[PDB]
Amino acid sequence: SVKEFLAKAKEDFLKKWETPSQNTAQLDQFDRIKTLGTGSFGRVMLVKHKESGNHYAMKILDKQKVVKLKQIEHTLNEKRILQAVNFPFLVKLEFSFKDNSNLYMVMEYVAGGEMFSHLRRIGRFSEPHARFYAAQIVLTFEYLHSLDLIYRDLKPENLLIDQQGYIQVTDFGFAKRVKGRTWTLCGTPEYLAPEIILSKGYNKAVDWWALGVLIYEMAAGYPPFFADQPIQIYEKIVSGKVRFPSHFSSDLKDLLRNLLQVDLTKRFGNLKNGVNDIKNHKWFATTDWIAIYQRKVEAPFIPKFKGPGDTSNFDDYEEEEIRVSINEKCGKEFTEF
Amino acid sequence: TTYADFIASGRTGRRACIHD
Ligand SMILES: Nc1ncnc2c1ncn2[C@@H]1O[C@H](COP(=O)(O)OP(=O)(O)OP(=O)(O)O)[C@@H](O)[C@H]1O
Ligand SMILES: [Ca+2]
Ligand SMILES: [Ca+2]
Repeated sequence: SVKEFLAKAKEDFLKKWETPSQNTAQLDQFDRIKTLGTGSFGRVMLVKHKESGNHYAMKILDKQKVVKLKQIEHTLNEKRILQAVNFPFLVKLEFSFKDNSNLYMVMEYVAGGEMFSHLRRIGRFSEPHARFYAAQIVLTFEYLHSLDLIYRDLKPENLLIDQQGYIQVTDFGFAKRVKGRTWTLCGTPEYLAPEIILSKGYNKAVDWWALGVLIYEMAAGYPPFFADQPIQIYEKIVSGKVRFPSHFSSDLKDLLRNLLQVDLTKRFGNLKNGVNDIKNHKWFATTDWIAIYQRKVEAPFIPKFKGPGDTSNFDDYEEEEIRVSINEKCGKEFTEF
Repeated sequence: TTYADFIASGRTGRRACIHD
């Protein structure tokens, strides 16, 4: 029973939320091999942990760049939340630590690469294929939401595929523990809920909209609202008019009309039955929700992998040496990290 | 087609966020 499950999951989370993990490794414990992806204030690298021999993904954040992009609280959020959560489709934070110059989050290496690359490469996913992924996101949002957590950055570029073909959600850069409404203008333009765009103050229903954009993009191969510049994206989103590819099933279209619903009183995930309206929708009728949580469902696609340190599922990136100053930067700001 | 318009667009690569 979800209720009993979710209640012990909250008890677990709160213990760690209240007394966060800190300083559980150090930089010279790892050999840095290759950049797996880059980001706003740093990069993620494949690394090898010397004593164990295990590969990990090391997310390296330049403190100074974090401050310059005014992302201090969001970063503390990111780390405080990732060390406390635990769910089959959430990436595992194995270590965290900081030095004079950087913040480090060392995670399990998800060697499948981004959903993004396979989506663009294959073009689009079949509805069974997209439905397998969407179900994992639905369960993950149920989990997170039940902890008063809002994710706010759903998109293929943040969903990693593991060796069994299951999803691992990463980047909690915008995740927040909040009861009731919040106001930060953040996310990716194609995925923004209209209430974010119109600066109203919003709640976790923005994640259910984002799911709608995700399922569309997965099934269509392009997002429901696109343009060359975000302002035009924003007008389209605010319209709420949505057109669907001719191949979409009636079931899919119905679900998407209820997720990409500009009216919060109507948007699926936010009504009285909450997530069960989504779990019980016709599009999901063939979904075995328990078998998915227990990862018993055969995945539709299984990434090619060779050796635990293989990065062939990732784009190549320009490399830059990791500099650590002799002077501590932003020590007080990041004390709790 | 919508496909061709998307693929010819400037937003088919990895998308960057927005924030404060
Ligand atoms: N655990 C991991 N395993 C393998 N690859 C990873 C992992 N975490 C992140 N990556 C790779 O690094 C990329 C960037 O990671 P992330 O999204 O956390 O970056 P960021 O610093 O938050 O930048 P931005 O917010 O601008 O995307 C991911 O999209 C993925 O390609
Ligand atoms: Ca990201
Ligand atoms: Ca981020």
